[PDB]
Amino acid sequence: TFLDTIIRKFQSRKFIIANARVENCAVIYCNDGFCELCGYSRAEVMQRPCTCDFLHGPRTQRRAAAQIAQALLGAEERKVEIAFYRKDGSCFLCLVDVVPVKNEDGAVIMFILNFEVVM
Repeated sequence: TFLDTIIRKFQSRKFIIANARVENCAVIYCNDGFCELCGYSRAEVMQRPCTCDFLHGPRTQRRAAAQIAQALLGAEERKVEIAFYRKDGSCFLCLVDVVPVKNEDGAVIMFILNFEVVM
């Protein structure tokens, strides 16, 4: 469990960790700050694609979602601003920070995604 080593990254941080070795980059961890941010519980978040489609609503731009998808096929850190929706229906502007995690060979094996509310 080196995932716990990564989990060590955990001040009001809101992030998820994704398994890049399955086709949809399923969520294999989400911290309490993230669940609290979006109003969904850990159980409602786990195993979903890390694109967080479940946070999509009317104001979510196709283009911003597309940037995140492209990032998840790359190997560089990327920052995308996107409109997300909490479980209660409220919309928050979000800066998503996609961070690739690599192995000794330099292959991407995970992503960490951090989320920050934007004004």
